[PDB]
Amino acid sequence: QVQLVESGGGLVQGSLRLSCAASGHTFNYPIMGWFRQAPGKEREFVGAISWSGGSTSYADSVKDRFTISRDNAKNTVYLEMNNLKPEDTAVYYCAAKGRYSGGLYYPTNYDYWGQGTQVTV
Amino acid sequence: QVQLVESGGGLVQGSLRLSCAASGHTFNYPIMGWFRQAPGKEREFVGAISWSGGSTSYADSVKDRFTISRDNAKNTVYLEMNNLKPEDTAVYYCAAKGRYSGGLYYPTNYDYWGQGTQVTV
Amino acid sequence: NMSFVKETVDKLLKGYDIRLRPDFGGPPVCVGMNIDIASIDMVSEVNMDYTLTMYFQQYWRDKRLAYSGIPLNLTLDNRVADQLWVPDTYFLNDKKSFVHGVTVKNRMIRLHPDGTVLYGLRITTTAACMMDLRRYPLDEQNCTLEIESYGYTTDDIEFYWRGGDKAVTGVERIELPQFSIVEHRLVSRNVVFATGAYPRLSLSFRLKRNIGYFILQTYMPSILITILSWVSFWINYDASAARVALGITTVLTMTTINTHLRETLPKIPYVKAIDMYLMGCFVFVFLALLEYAFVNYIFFGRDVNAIDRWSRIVFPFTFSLFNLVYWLYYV
Amino acid sequence: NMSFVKETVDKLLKGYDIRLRPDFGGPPVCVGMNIDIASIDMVSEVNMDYTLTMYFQQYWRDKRLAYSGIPLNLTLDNRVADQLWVPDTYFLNDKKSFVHGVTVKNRMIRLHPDGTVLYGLRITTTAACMMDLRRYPLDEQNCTLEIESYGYTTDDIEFYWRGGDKAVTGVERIELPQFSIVEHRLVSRNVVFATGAYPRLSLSFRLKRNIGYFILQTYMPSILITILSWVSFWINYDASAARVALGITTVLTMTTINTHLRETLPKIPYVKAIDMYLMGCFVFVFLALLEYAFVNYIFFGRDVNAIDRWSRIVFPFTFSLFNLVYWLYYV
Amino acid sequence: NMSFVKETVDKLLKGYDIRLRPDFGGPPVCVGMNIDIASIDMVSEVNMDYTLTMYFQQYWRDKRLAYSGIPLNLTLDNRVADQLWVPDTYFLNDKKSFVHGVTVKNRMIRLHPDGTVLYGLRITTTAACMMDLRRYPLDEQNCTLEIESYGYTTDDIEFYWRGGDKAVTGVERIELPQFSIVEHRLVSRNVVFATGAYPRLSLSFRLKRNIGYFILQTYMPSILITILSWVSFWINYDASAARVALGITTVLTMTTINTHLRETLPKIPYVKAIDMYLMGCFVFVFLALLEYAFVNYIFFGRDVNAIDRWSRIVFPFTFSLFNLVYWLYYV
Amino acid sequence: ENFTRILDSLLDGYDNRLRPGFGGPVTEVKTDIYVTSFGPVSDVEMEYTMDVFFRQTWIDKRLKYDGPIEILRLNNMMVTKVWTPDTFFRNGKKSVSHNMTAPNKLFRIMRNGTILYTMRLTISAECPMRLVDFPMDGHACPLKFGSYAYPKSEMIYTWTKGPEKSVEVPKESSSLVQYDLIGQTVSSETIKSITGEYIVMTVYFHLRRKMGYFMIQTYIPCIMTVILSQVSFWINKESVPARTVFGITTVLTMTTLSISARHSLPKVSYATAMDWFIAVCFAFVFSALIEFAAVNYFTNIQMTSKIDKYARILFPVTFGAFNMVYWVVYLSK
Amino acid sequence: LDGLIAGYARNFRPGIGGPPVNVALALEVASIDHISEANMEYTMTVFLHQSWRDSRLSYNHTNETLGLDSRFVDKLWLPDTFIVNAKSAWFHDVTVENKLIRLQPDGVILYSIRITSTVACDMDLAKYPMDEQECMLDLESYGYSSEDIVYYWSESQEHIHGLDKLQLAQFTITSYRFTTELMNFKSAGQFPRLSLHFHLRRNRGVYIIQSYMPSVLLVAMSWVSFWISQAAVPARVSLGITTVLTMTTLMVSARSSLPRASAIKALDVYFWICYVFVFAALVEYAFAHFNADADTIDIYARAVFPAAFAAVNVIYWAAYA
Ligand SMILES: *[C@@H]1O[C@H](CO)[C@@H](O[C@@H]2O[C@H](CO)[C@@H](O[C@@H]3O[C@H](CO[C@H]4O[C@H](CO)[C@@H](O)[C@H](O)[C@@H]4O)[C@@H](O)[C@H](O[C@H]4O[C@H](CO)[C@@H](O)[C@H](O)[C@@H]4O)[C@@H]3O)[C@H](O)[C@H]2NC(C)=O)[C@H](O)[C@H]1NC(C)=O
Ligand SMILES: *[C@@H]1O[C@H](CO)[C@@H](O[C@@H]2O[C@H](CO)[C@@H](O[C@@H]3O[C@H](CO[C@H]4O[C@H](CO)[C@@H](O)[C@H](O)[C@@H]4O)[C@@H](O)[C@H](O[C@H]4O[C@H](CO)[C@@H](O)[C@H](O)[C@@H]4O)[C@@H]3O)[C@H](O)[C@H]2NC(C)=O)[C@H](O)[C@H]1NC(C)=O
Ligand SMILES: *[C@@H]1O[C@H](CO)[C@@H](O)[C@H](O)[C@H]1NC(C)=O
Ligand SMILES: NCCc1c[nH]cn1
Ligand SMILES: NCCc1c[nH]cn1
Repeated sequence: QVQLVESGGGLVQGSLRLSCAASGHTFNYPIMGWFRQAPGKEREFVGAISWSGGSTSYADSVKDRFTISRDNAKNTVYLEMNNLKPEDTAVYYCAAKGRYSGGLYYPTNYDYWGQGTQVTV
Repeated sequence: QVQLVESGGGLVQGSLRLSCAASGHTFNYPIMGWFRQAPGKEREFVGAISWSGGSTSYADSVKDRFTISRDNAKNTVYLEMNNLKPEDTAVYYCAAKGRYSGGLYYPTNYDYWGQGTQVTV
Repeated sequence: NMSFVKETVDKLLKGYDIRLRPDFGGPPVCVGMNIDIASIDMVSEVNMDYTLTMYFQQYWRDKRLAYSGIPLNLTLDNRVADQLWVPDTYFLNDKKSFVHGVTVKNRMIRLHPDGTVLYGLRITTTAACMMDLRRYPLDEQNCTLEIESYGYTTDDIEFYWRGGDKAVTGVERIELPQFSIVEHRLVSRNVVFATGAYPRLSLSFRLKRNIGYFILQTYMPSILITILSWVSFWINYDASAARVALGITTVLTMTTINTHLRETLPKIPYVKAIDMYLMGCFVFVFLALLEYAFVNYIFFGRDVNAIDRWSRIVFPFTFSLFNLVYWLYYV
Repeated sequence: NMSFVKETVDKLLKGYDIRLRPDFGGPPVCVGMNIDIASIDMVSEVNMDYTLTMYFQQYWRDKRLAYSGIPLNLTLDNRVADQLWVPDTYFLNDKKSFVHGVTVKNRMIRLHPDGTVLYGLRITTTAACMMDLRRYPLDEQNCTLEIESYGYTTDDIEFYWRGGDKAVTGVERIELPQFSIVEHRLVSRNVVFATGAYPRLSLSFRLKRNIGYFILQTYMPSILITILSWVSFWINYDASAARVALGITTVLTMTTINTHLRETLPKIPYVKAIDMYLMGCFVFVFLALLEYAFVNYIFFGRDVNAIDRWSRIVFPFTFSLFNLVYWLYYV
Repeated sequence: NMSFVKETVDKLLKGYDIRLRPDFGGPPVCVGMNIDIASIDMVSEVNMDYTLTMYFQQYWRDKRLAYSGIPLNLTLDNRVADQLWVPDTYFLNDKKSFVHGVTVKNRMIRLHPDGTVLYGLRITTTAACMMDLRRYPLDEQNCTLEIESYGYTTDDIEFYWRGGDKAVTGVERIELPQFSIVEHRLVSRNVVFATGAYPRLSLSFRLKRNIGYFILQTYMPSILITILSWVSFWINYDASAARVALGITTVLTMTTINTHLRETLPKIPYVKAIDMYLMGCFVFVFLALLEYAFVNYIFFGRDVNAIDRWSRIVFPFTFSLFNLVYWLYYV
Repeated sequence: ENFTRILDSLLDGYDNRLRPGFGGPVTEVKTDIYVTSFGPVSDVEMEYTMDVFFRQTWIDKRLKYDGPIEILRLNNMMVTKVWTPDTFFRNGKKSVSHNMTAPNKLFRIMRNGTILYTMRLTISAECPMRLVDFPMDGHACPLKFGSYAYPKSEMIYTWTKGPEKSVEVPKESSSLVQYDLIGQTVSSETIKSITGEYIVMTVYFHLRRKMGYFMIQTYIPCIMTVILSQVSFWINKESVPARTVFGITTVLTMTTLSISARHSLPKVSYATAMDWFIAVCFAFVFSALIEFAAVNYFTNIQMTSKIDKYARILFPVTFGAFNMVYWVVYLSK
Repeated sequence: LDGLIAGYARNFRPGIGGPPVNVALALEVASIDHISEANMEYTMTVFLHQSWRDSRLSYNHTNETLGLDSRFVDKLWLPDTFIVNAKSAWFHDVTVENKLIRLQPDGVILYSIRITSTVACDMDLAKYPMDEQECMLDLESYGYSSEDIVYYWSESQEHIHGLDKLQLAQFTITSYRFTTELMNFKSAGQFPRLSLHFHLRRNRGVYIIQSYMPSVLLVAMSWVSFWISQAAVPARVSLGITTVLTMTTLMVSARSSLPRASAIKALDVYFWICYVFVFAALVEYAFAHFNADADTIDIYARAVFPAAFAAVNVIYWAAYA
């Protein structure tokens, strides 16, 4: 039982900081993923972070552009969207992954989906 | 990531003391090897020492002639070249070997090569 | 159409010689490796090893197994693996490993029409990892898994990471309480032995020990005992029983802390950071009692307030210096 | 009529290809699972695992095994299992498991006239269970058993809990001294990997640690030592030997309790609830001795009853506050 | 040309009798041994054993396996070893050993046109090593591995170190924290039993314990407690509570150090060096308290400064003598 | 095929499921044991480990051959093709047959048909112990082996050499740590069961424990502690805190020593000899503090001591008397 | 012999689709060791004897029983007997597989195997160490229901049980019982179960007195402070604190040598009875020292506490014995 609230979707052309605040049984769901949904297109992997350890992985598109990290005190994950581009125009969603729930990349493996911040540039 | 600086290449006919000063991640590279390159010929094994324990091995040519040892305080290895001969005329190189990197004798197993002191007699 | 598939597979294995690698006598067979890390169960300083569970996949082409007229990939029962050639892959730094066997051998064989074989195993391995404990418990370790061909040289077989930097998945799954995975790296090289040159793949992890447990469990009790020892210097010098009792008891408390502690660590011949700290703290509390002996020696036995006053400042200041030097050297 | 039954079974297995799943190339085979939990033998915090014994039953239809003219279900010797296709089921989070082998392999095969196969195994498994020990020993854990097809995707095989919420029996049999089973749940889903989508069944239990042992063994001695430390404040301030002895000895008693305790737990880098309590209690007894140093420092060395009188109230009240905050946060 | 190679190998094994050694009934078969030491994982004083991992290669000629018309050395899948004669080599002083089995049996077979067989195994062995702990922890041990033919006498088989002094590689790889490898030696001899004379090869290592850990962990605390005990002699003889407390507490501290220590060592009936030291230190601190009893007995009870003054000199001097004799005898 | 035909002929028409001389005279199997190492003896588990060269000798006329050579030293895998005795160890708990680098089995066939079948085995056998004199105790660890299915009327067991020479335990082979192998006795017995009556061969190893370890670790510190408790008698009665601290900490020291001895002590209901010594030494330390209680109480009511003067003499003597009684009872026998 | 095996249906029980096969069972308990209350298990080595009649193996060429080795075992059909409460079990294979087959001319088969099994035994440690435990050895067919295999104790079981000869280090077998549960009623149907119940009693603990007695005289040592004068403030305080320090060592060192399972044992209860008494003795002097600024409290404590400890001992020992 996880609740995800995302915030900080602004407008740029630029650096941006999406945030993702979790609450509930976050222990059972050690992985947080960032997805983004362009109008029409399928839901697309951006990156993922382990709550414990901060082991990070990125899609190629956002590799060395975006940076994820967390703070376990607040139970918060952030996508630091630097060096933005007009391809990076989508409804960015946050989601939680179970420990044994499969590959990082596949949105069907994820159970608890945040609302989804729209970001346009 | 290992750096090797070698020094003490003099001229004799005699006893000589080559030294080999290491710095960096020497833990991952527990073995130091001595090679020597005569003009034209292939790179040739001389001897090797473990940093921890000082377990030593020598090529036949230099067996009971040369002696290697170390001091872990300075992270230094020395080739004590006693009883020199005109065959012992080469660019002597120092090199570091990984823990699981294969046989002592084979220079392709070694990753981090010192500059190489020229020694002529 | 099960008779047709059965016929096709029977034909593939008819006269198949498991003894001969694909393209025997020709160019080396390229074997692509792919690991999915299920878990790292344990890291042992005392045994200098770690325990890894992974899905180990091997990818190669065997033209002897090519089949036509079936546009499917055939997933076969794991027992077919015993009728096929497979690479002689081993883990050079492993101590003890097994393929899981319940409810069946955790093994997969998938054939492709072009003769590509996808061979998967679920393996738990205890693998050696020599650790440098000079900075323990403020240490960073490099634990590797070395993957090599046992008997085939690079004339006969070649390894590569299938997918390059994506060949290893699941590093985010690793949940070791005592370590964080800082980084992983994939390496490929050739390793030369007396019997020839062999292909090698190396997977390594950088493990960083979390300090938090050690600050509270070992460092803080030591700090509080050492500070406690200083209380003596503010006690009246005529209170001989009180001040000698405080000195001894703190010393003995420091011994009980030390000896209990030593059941958690390997029998290393070198000084860990924590050993150096505890030895320093012991010396402080020992000097505090010896300080009283000096006061005791001249007041009664032969300024007394002056010696105490110097001790009230010099001991905390020296401990601050000791801590400053220590934590700068090691952090 | 044993020759007739022998003939029928021989005919079933004649030309049977174990390599091919039922309905190979067609719709997936539906496999119904059913577990009877014999025991949960052990739960280990230090190894982060638990040991389960169960009767694991699998239920599917193989039309190749359909037989006519015998209105019985045939129970066959367990060795027949080696001549049949069975699912490639494994436990994804298991560490070590085996099928019991005395006096025979604890395995059953029952065939039905329509080709339904009932395959039963008695398995003991040690399975991983990552525990959150932040609230230990007031913690609740979620230990799971993850059941999956190793090599067959959901194109080829499907799992379901046979009987829905009654597919797992024997939860009432579980008798762990240190835990109560609050709840169990059955889940079904598909899990996607690089090699495809695989069927998954998950059995989880909610374990609740019983506090009683810890209150008496660790909490109460700590409370009594801390209260004992306060006796000093009612002792005459001239009794320097007595009051310093009481302070030190209680501190040292608190160290012996702490260090002994630490042989029962894993080397976690975070603060358990019990660690926080013991660290708080240590600080209290340490401050009680330091309180005397302050009294000692000004009475003799330079109101004294006033400082003691404040200590007589402030220390128990602060400990009450400490306990209130602690037990509210954690209970 | 795989059919030709398959034909050749099939011909080699046709009518091959594994029961008969090469040249049965003729001169002994010469078997050359070659070891590559991967690791020495553990050395146990308590179990009197050590754990070795090595690549064990055997070299012999079997004229039954000679083949013509192929100018290659054939590396064959390890399963061919089951169709060949191999020597019946065993490790006479081994306690428990196994051939690694992941992902396959870590075994190699290489044939040569002249019928030379190169048979390699990767073995982990726990082998007995009786240790002389009289000088522990200042001891030097001789741990051996004894290699012998089980059933074939020297009439039927002979062993030699292939390469003489280079037959064993990888001694530099051995990284035991508690020991340094001083030397290794290779020996060859014949060993006679009731059943006949058997070939023997012996590999031995000289292990030297590093003192550093023991000086700091066991020797230095003991020295500091013994010195601490002497402080009593500078304290006023009227301070009965203080001086008796110091004597007892140091004695009890010396007991806690001793008893904790004894969980690290085997239950030997003889005196280790460290046992002798700790017993000496105990006697010193015991005599220091008894010294006060003598002072106490005559001052009050019936020169007092004279007895203390003698103690101030005689005790440190005797401890210096004790240490001198000890460290000369043992170093 | 000079010897291949000979081996094939012997194996042809041979059934390994039938003992030699089936249906006739009993099959006499001669056995001898060479103990390569006598592993550690676990007092807590009442078991001992031992590595032996278990050799079995018998005659099988079905395998006799005529040829030039007299002895056929064959491979270890030849054993599975011939009949072998079903010898098992009755008191063995966990026994392992070594398989490195090949199955450690020897198989030789003589011309007359004599078969020598030896195997290297690591045996963990039950050794029940009476730990009432511990650590001054000696135990006889047996090793009983016999047929599992063939009764006396079908197979009997004998020692190949003389009963003393059949079992050979070299001194160097003694891997005992805290025990000394005084000697071994070799005997053959006969037992009965529901299956039948069987011949049992027994080897008894007489082990004597060495008390040097327990003397230094346990007895000497306890003797020092009780002597240290008696020191308070010579201390002046006016120093109440000094003597009070002396008694309480000596008890605390005794508890630490007694607790430490528990880890090495095996868990048995009956108290061992060392347990009695520690318990009595505990009483002496406790009585020493009680003695000061009487001294302090009496002098304050009346407020050098007669109680102290007698305690200075009686206490050392009565502890010495206990030692003579304790040691003579246990160090003897 | 060989002809019987050729036409032998190994996969099928004798008389399939007919009356259930009667199997006689007998046990020869060689030893019982490793009785661990921490792991709630015990290790037992037995000679399991199974007797049943198979008409397919009947022979008439001779009137002598056929003594066969372990090789012939794989050929024949065997009952799927398994131990229900066994955590782990295995066969002894040194120097051969410890199996025997006795084929009578009538067709009765004697199947004996030597097996060592670690059997789970639920132990209630509420009265520990003055506790009596009952452990069981359940045996039943794994796959064949009552319609196929029926188990019953053989008449010889009463004589060769061997439980009397057993000598346990810490327990005594007070009684043993053989029971036949006809209807286990598992999921697959009715399964007859043969269970051996033997009651284990801890041997009137004397090692517990090695632990009880030190606690008894420690609280007696706390009472020594009462006879000490009120002026000896350092002496009485030191005696009180060290006794608490000594008592804490005794309590926690037991847990190292005792099982770590979360249960409140009688041995624990006695420790906290001792713990509160020594704790009360020290706080008693706190009132005595504070009220000094009399000996009446000391006089009362000099008799009430020794009497109170005697009273609580009577309550403790009577309840647990
Ligand atoms: C834990 O510790 C281990 C060592 O014990 C580290 O492993 C080393 O990792 C580094 C990379 O980080 C490796 O360096 C690389 O080696 C490759 C192999 O080269 C060998 O083989 C080729 C032929 O195939 C020869 O030509 C060559 O001479 C070598 O014999 C190189 O191909 C790599 O070169 C690439 O990068 C360099 C810059 O680094 C460029 O200059 C090159 O152009 C090229 O792009 C590279 O040099 C090293 O070999 C590894 N050592 C061992 C023993 O395996 C782990 O990285 C460490 N773990 C962590 C987390 O740090
Ligand atoms: C210990 O912790 C684990 C997690 O680590 C908990 O397991 C979770 O349990 C919950 C149920 O309590 C699971 O939620 C369920 O997931 C099902 C999976 O559906 C997937 O597949 C279908 C196709 O087959 C897809 O359509 C779907 O999108 C998913 O991809 C759902 O089908 C369930 O839905 C049902 O209930 C919901 C309401 O909850 C209804 O709205 C639906 O219509 C339907 O009836 C359900 O959502 C969750 O998946 C589990 N997690 C994991 C990782 O397995 C354990 O419960 C916990 N232990 C305890 C004791 O609490
Ligand atoms: C067969 O078993 C049944 C049920 O246990 C029993 O009543 C009957 O006496 C048995 N018959 C024989 C001959 O043992
Ligand atoms: N695969 C490495 C084989 C080897 C190591 N040493 C000698 N041969
Ligand atoms: N059954 C999961 C197989 C897998 C894991 N990772 C990749 N493939």
